[PDB]
Amino acid sequence: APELLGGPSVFLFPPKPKDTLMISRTPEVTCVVVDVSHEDPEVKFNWYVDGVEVHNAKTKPREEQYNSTYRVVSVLTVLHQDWLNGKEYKCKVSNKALPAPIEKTISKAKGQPREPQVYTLPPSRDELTKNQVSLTCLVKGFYPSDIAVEWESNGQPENNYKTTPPVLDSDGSFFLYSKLTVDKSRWQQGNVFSCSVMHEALHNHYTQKSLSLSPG
Amino acid sequence: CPAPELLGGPSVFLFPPKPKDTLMISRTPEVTCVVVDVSHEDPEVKFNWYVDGVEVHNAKTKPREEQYNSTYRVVSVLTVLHQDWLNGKEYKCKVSNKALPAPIEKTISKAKGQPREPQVYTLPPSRDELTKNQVSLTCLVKGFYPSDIAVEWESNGQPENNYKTTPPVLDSDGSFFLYSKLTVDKSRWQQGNVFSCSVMHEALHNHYTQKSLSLSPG
Amino acid sequence: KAVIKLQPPWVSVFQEESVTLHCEVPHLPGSSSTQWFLNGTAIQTSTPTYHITSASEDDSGEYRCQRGLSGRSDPIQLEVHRGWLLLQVSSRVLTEGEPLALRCHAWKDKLVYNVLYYRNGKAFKFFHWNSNLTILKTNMSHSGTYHCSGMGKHRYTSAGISVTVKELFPAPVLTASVTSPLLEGTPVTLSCETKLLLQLQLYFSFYMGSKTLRGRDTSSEYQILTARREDSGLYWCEAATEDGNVLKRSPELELQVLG
Ligand SMILES: *[C@@H]1O[C@H](CO[C@H]2O[C@@H](C)[C@@H](O)[C@@H](O)[C@@H]2O)[C@@H](O[C@@H]2O[C@H](CO)[C@@H](O[C@@H]3O[C@H](CO[C@H]4O[C@H](CO)[C@@H](O)[C@H](O)[C@@H]4O[C@@H]4O[C@H](CO)[C@@H](O)[C@H](O)[C@H]4NC(C)=O)[C@@H](O)[C@H](O[C@H]4O[C@H](CO)[C@@H](O)[C@H](O)[C@@H]4O[C@@H]4O[C@H](CO)[C@@H](O)[C@H](O)[C@H]4NC(C)=O)[C@@H]3O)[C@H](O)[C@H]2NC(C)=O)[C@H](O)[C@H]1NC(C)=O
Ligand SMILES: *[C@@H]1O[C@H](CO[C@H]2O[C@@H](C)[C@@H](O)[C@@H](O)[C@@H]2O)[C@@H](O[C@@H]2O[C@H](CO)[C@@H](O[C@@H]3O[C@H](CO[C@H]4O[C@H](CO)[C@@H](O)[C@H](O)[C@@H]4O[C@@H]4O[C@H](CO)[C@@H](O)[C@H](O)[C@H]4NC(C)=O)[C@@H](O)[C@H](O[C@H]4O[C@H](CO)[C@@H](O)[C@H](O)[C@@H]4O[C@@H]4O[C@H](CO)[C@@H](O)[C@H](O)[C@H]4NC(C)=O)[C@@H]3O)[C@H](O)[C@H]2NC(C)=O)[C@H](O)[C@H]1NC(C)=O
Repeated sequence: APELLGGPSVFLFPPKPKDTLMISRTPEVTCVVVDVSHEDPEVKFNWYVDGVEVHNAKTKPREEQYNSTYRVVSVLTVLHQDWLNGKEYKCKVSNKALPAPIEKTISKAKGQPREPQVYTLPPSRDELTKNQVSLTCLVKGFYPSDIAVEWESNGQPENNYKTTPPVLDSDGSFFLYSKLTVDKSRWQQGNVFSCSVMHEALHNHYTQKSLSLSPG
Repeated sequence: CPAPELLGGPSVFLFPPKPKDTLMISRTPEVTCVVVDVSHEDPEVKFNWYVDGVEVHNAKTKPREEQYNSTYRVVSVLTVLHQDWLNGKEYKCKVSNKALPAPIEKTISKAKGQPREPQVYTLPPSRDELTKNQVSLTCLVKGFYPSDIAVEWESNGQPENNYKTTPPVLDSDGSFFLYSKLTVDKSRWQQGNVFSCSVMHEALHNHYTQKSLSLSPG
Repeated sequence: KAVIKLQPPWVSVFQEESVTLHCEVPHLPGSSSTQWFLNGTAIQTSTPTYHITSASEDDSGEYRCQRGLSGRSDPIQLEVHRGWLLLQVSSRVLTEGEPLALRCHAWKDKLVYNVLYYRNGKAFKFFHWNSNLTILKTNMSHSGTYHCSGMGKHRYTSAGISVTVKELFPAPVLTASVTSPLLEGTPVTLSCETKLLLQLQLYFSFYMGSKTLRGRDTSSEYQILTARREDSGLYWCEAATEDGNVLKRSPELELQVLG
């Protein structure tokens, strides 16, 4: 895979959504540099933010890979609202083994943010014959595709749900399903479960929906 | 990881058949051995097609296509027997050319692992959605393996023109599940139209199943 | 009448490579004088050889020289680049027939495979192992922007260079006053239209079928005392450079003689 003789490559990563989403969190952009030789380990960072060089970048320690390249990381702390307003962030990489500097730009997908509509759906009747049942949370009408979904019960998170990747809807929007799986026994005594969602376009960036079924 | 590394030569990619090709007997599944980086100087390509080691012939060949970059591209299509593939018979492509020091033995075969029959559950719209002009119809597919699959939605003997299906997703039990979402006007539903989710997979009887949906007091 | 020549023939070079420029006139014992002009500006250097120990961005530009002669040398444009790959050329502007050397030069002479050469956007040659490209004889069809791509860790690209191929004279035309088939016994004069001199002497040749009409020390014509039916066929003349460097064979012109 390490081909004939070229050099290190650059990847520029967005923050984790929850960091963008939770104030008890710190969202980060990550400029990652790989394929560093032991011979030429000097890395220069420039950080034009919207064109504005910053210095408040945080450079992480080099870590040796088996192939003797080092993953070099630069972490720029971001103010939550800066990203959401769609400011452009530029990472520039300078190195003696590089004829020319490397430029990467990223920013939120463009287009009008749209609130997902959320409907919670109980297990199919047909599954009720089985030892396990499937719980579904549908999220649609949302934009951009960046999002976080969790399942909780009686004030506690469930330990067993899965969520699909974003899918392009026909209207240009995305939808997904998240599947939480729980034992039948737990289901029929009528405990209440909630699917919790955090998004730019939600009040408080948040909504959750509950689901309960039992002889009314 | 059929990636035995060597040096700088023409490259070969060997592609499996389309699932629907694998699924409808009224269709023709193909294995595809793709060859790139053929020189004008050495455009001669030899195909050997060992099946489980048994050299076969009757491989065909679509016409070579000159690429924009001035290499040639050559495709070889080996027609495959339905039952041959699902049993996991091995298809081996051998490529000969004078510019290659040694022959190439790209290998393929059906994905390994316990085939698992999907459970299919159909789900009506949430009541909360009943307030909208359009409603969502959900087909849940889980428990299947391999992830190779084809899914369709139908109504009145016709495919619906507006459903979406997710890529396979890896479940926690080593199996995959997915969802297909069909969207329909509220009127048609409340008018009690019947909708069908159609699924095609190795591990179903007749490689096919469908589930129906209409009110059911009890 | 000075002229600039480059040791590394290459008109485009990377930073830190060595390149020496010589202004040379074919006199055995020629004085050691030189007048170098840059961007219309004389440099203080008088030695006939311009050695660059370590080139620079500022080393870039058009080079001209004058040594011990009336008039001044032709302007040569030199470009120093940065990057990974460089398509190297022996010349930027030339008339067809002059040979053209091309080189896809990699940084630090790093090894590159699956090398591609482009002409006017179309890839015309692939090389598994890096190799020089020499066109023994050039024409106006070789005109245009060249690029090169090759596989290292990833498909890298070179910068494009404009190459100018000047045509001397377009292909001549042999014209006959009459249409074929013709009658037996006629004396025919065939004229090879050119009517234009590039700004010397011409050797002409006449042929018959897969065979050949006499080749000895030919001039431009022949007279047919008696054009015969056996003479029906395609007639042609030949234009070539003094050197033989640039030569054009001619297209068949049919003449049918009936008799
Ligand atoms: C020396 O070894 C390195 C390999 O690492 C070691 O791993 C194991 C196997 C170990 O045993 C050793 O054998 C190995 O040495 C080699 O480094 C690799 O180099 C490649 C490319 O050169 C890198 O590929 C990139 O990786 C991203 C994936 O990024 C996420 O997943 C990884 C998990 O860490 C990691 O890369 C990132 O961290 C990131 O994960 C997140 O990051 C933070 C940081 O810690 C984590 O904390 C988070 O938890 C984590 N979250 C998630 C989620 O991951 C990959 O996506 C990129 O590939 C895309 O870009 C390619 C560029 O060419 C492109 O070819 C592809 O198209 C590809 O697909 C992209 O996906 C998006 C999605 O839509 C598309 O839109 C894009 O278009 C598309 N991008 C492009 C350009 O098209 C990216 O290439 C790889 O990450 C890196 N391995 C790492 C790091 O572990 C090293 O190269 C090797 N030396 C040599 C000479 O090879
Ligand atoms: C000269 O021109 C040729 C045409 O290239 C054209 O590409 C773009 C630029 C286009 O705009 C045109 O301008 C260009 O002319 C070049 O041929 C291309 O060259 C590369 C490799 O040289 C080929 O890459 C391979 O392609 C396969 C298939 O991926 C799909 O992507 C496209 C979508 O169709 C399509 O181009 C591909 O054909 C292919 O789709 C298939 O197309 C065939 C057509 O017959 C159909 O029958 C199929 O139905 C269709 N299938 C679809 C769609 O799904 C790609 O998958 C391969 O990826 C491998 O190669 C990488 C090596 O660089 C490697 O990093 C990848 O990881 C992967 O290799 C393996 O991947 C597995 C995954 O885990 C790993 O396990 C392995 O470790 C890893 N390595 C291995 C196995 O060795 C592959 O890149 C490209 O497909 C081909 N063009 C076409 C068309 O196929 C030519 O390259 C160029 N010159 C030179 C010198 O290359």
